[PDB]
Amino acid sequence: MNTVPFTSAPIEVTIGIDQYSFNVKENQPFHGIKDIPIGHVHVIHFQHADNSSMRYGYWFDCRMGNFYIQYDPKDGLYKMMEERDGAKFENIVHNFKERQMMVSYPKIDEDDTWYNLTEFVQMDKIRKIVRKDENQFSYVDSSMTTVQENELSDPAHSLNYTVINFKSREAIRPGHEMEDFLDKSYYLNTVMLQGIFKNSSNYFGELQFAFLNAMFFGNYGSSLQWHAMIELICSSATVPKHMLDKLDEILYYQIKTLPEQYSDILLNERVWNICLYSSFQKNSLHNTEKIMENKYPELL
Amino acid sequence: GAMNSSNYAELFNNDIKLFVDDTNVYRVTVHKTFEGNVATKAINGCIFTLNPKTGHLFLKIIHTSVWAGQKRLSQLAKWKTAEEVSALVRSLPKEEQPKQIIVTRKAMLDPLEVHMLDFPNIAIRPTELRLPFSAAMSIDKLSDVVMKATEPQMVLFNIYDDWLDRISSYTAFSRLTLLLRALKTNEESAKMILLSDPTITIKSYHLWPSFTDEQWITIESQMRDLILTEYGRKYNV
Ligand SMILES: CNC[C@H]1CCCC[C@H]1CN1CNCN1
Repeated sequence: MNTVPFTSAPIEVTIGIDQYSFNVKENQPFHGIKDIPIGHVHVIHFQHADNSSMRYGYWFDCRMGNFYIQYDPKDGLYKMMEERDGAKFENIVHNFKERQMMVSYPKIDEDDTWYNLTEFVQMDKIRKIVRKDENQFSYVDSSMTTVQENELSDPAHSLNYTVINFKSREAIRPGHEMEDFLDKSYYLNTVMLQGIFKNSSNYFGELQFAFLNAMFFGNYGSSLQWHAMIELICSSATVPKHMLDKLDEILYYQIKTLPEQYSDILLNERVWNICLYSSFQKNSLHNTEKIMENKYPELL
Repeated sequence: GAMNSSNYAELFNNDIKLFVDDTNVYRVTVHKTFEGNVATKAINGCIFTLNPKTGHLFLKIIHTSVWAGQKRLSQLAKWKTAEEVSALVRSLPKEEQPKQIIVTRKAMLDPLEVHMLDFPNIAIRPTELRLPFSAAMSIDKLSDVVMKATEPQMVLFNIYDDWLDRISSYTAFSRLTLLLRALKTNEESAKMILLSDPTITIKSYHLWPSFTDEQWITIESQMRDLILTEYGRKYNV
């Protein structure tokens, strides 16, 4: 089990760790989060009590280094930092644990939610979507725009998701205009899977990372990316059977985890009704269609 | 964006543009089978592609052979339309290609956009106007050349005849749309009006009779009456 210590909590803040969250009062004695499961990426995120604007946070993998949080009063935010001095870190953590000034990553043993939301998400791919190579962890916030959004303005602070555009020369083979636009299998299987992502795991990892950024930060461009990647599969007549079965599982756990009161902004009516009821794969997502119908029957 | 009443005069500026109407591309007769089921039989159709400033009608005839062995023909028809419009643009030299293509039905936007990805600088636009171009097959010479075609064929007509020698584009387009609106509301009456007077002939390469200016004013007045009337005869007013 790993730990992310906090130097202090000088400003009142709601802290998130994966799908959990807790309130920390201004100058409350809080020195971090312990018992974080090894083997998964994680996200630690923040919403100030004073400015619920800008949710922000950090994607990290404790196997890649010792990370801590420290408030910066100049830039006005909780910053993730790496401690290279391993004995300094072990010593700080042990003191904070001995004084029981840490909250425990509160995982129920039966609960595979986080695994199921991050199954294909790798730190190395996160770091290519979020470019800041001097750090092993990746900052994301509510306002960051995607590379595709920038085409339609600071490139250093962008989410470099894979550009998907259904009315693009990349998506449409000369002479198969109608064929490729109505059946996007070429674009999914040849252009994106074989060509760009290399395999369906990398595709699913970007899909899951886009969902998580949409959910935890209300990041609009991420939500667009998540729906585009769903739609590209559902609108392909020819999809490997294992991809469809896994997609159904992926979306099931995303829909299960979504806050009941955010579905109005995070779920695109057109994509979901098209995907579940008109698309080639309308019959292939049984788990996802059942949870969607029982939990968001209005959207449909 | 959408062409409408507000930006109407843009049609007559010096930016090359084409209207595309696909209404008459896929045309069928519906009939009973010997077993008493219903079937369709396709007949020849046409794409109506019109430069409204110059009067150029690029009539692409759609021969029934293009539907052989195909499914979902109403959907194919929109993509076939887009394919032929794209081929037309590509055939043209650069300075003669359109800057905008205005489609009369919104369902043509995505098929034409996709076929024109090679031309990102050509704007593909819808319109809110309810233009009467479906009635093009009520023009005898156009209907005749479509029905006689035995293969795919592009036929060229000036839909304004020689009008532009005496009137402006704007006025010529208004005359055309009035004639077509009339033909669409009551084809029989409309055609009676146009041909009532035997002395007024149609020139070999024209579509409409050789009216004098004063005769056009009378004709135009009669077409308005017809359209107003059929509006009563339809709504009882
Ligand atoms: C290729 N531009 C078209 C011209 C064809 C030859 C004669 C002048 C133009 C004819 N108009 C009539 N309707 C169709 N176009």
